[PDB]
Amino acid sequence: WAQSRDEQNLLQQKRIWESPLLLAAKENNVQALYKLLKFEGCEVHQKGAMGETALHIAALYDNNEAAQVLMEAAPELVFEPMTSELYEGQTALHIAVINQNVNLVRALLARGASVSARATGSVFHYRPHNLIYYGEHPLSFAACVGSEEIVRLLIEHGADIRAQDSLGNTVLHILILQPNKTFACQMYNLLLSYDGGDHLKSLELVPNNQGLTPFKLAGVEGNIVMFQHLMQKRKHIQWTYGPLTSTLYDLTEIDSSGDDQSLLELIVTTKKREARQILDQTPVKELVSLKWKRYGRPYFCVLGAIYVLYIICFTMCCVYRPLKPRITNRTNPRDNTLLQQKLLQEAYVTPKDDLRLVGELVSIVGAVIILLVEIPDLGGPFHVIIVTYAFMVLVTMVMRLTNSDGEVVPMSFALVLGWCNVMYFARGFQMLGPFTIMIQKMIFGDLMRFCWLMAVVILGFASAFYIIFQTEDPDELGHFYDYPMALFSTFELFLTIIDGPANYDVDLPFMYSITYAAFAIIATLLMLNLLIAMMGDTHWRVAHERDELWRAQVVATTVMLERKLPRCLWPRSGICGREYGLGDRWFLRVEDRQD
Ligand SMILES: C[C@@H]1NC(=O)N[C@@H]1CCCCCC(=O)O
Ligand SMILES: [Ca+2]
Ligand SMILES: [Ca+2]
Ligand SMILES: [Ca+2]
Repeated sequence: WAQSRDEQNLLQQKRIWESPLLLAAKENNVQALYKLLKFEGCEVHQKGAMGETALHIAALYDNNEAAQVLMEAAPELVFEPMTSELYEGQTALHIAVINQNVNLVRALLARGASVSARATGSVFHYRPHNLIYYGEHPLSFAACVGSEEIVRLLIEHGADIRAQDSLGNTVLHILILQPNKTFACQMYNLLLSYDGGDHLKSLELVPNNQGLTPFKLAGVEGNIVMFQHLMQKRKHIQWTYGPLTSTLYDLTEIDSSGDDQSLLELIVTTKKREARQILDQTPVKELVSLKWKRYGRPYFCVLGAIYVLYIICFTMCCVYRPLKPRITNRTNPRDNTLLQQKLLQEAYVTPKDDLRLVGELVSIVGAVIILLVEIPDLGGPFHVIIVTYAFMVLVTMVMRLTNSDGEVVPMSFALVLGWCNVMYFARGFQMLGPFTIMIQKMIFGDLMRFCWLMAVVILGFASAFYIIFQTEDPDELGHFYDYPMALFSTFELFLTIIDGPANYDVDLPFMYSITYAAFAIIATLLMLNLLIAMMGDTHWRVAHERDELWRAQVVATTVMLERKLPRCLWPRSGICGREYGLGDRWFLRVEDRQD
């Protein structure tokens, strides 16, 4: 698809070269323009390859003299938008605004150009393949390019600031998505002065079609500069007392008020890395930290203590299980067999099995609640693990209820998952907090990078160890008799977790001494590289990534508790405005100091 527009741009330049009219507009050849329009009368409405006019060409190459001649010789061309699918809707005013050609904009002003004309072309979509997203309307273009002169010049002649684009985004939303934040704060504040000024229907409330006001979009986008500028509207100051300044914050669109209206939920859900810094801002970081110090951290330790007691109950119900009498003469055939197994299907004997019978009941009623609080639908893995645990005890109470021969196969998956899920609560206390973040980011990151190389390497040498020690009885030295144990043992030789095949009472094969020497050297090389490849994330920037991503996870956890927990526990943060001078809304007191 990228070649299509490249072909069409090269095709356009060919049609610019072929068409002498469009050529004179590109080169500003005013002397040639008259000869083609008067002395050898051609079509002045001559369309280009992009459905453009000679005026559309004279617009992007900033030569007003060629555009002036076309609008004087045919004032019908101004209203015409480009008809091609790439550039559909773009008038000659759009190009004049985005190129900051103020004189062409003011000349198209006198022609009565459409200020409400929508540029719906595929090159104006908010997509990665478009280098920028300036919007739909020419007023949106004037605000994004950073020309306050064109913004006011457009509003003077009927430009509607409320006009929402293809994605229902107002011009205020579009300024948040721009790069130059420090300058665009004046443009945002400038555009708001033209608003009606009524307390209702203010343009700061007109939301994106994805339910997002401009103040709320700044947080999700990670625009730290706009979010601070957008905070002064929502900031009340109680008093100034020496160096201290008790300031009262609004907390309306911030914090858990509605379902998905809360900014905090939008910050933790969005994948934007910059959005985590809105959490560290003065109005919010004081909120979430106080939501954590009280009603946040204690309940997380309660659920932690409950879960630890819930699992240590289920774990204690797994060490004590129905007895496993071999009771078969199958143990003598196939010396490899090493099992004493099975159930005898009875839990009704009522001695001390009733203690683990209610322990099994607690596990099932706990799992069905776990499966009925999570499946009704970052700390993702440590929440998928919980439902797979509940899934694994629904396969350790159903197939195990019907007397399965291998009923311990899914009980081990249930055990390690829910047990290693306890360090989910490691984000509770500060010491273990950032440590659990480091192990999680390193699994998807650096485990795959070394495991695929380890897999390719062990596959090489485990096969070369199979092929040599298949040519030998495994009664002695039999470290890898068949291919499953060939991959398993060599995988273990790779991690120094076996003594390595070593038998000296009897002689070894000729090639093992040579092959394992190369293996031990490559095994340590890849092991040292694995040690120093994950070392790369020890930079001073990562030190913040170690700490902040834990805080971001704690705040993400802090919202996870309050959203589902009842209202009687954990009251609404801040103090309500009713019974005070304010108006039934909840505000946060934060006093600081300036040195
Ligand atoms: C130069 C092209 N000729 C023309 O008349 N309009 C085009 C404008 C190009 C803008 C592409 C914006 C984008 O990348 O989406
Ligand atoms: Ca060792
Ligand atoms: Ca040993
Ligand atoms: Ca070591």
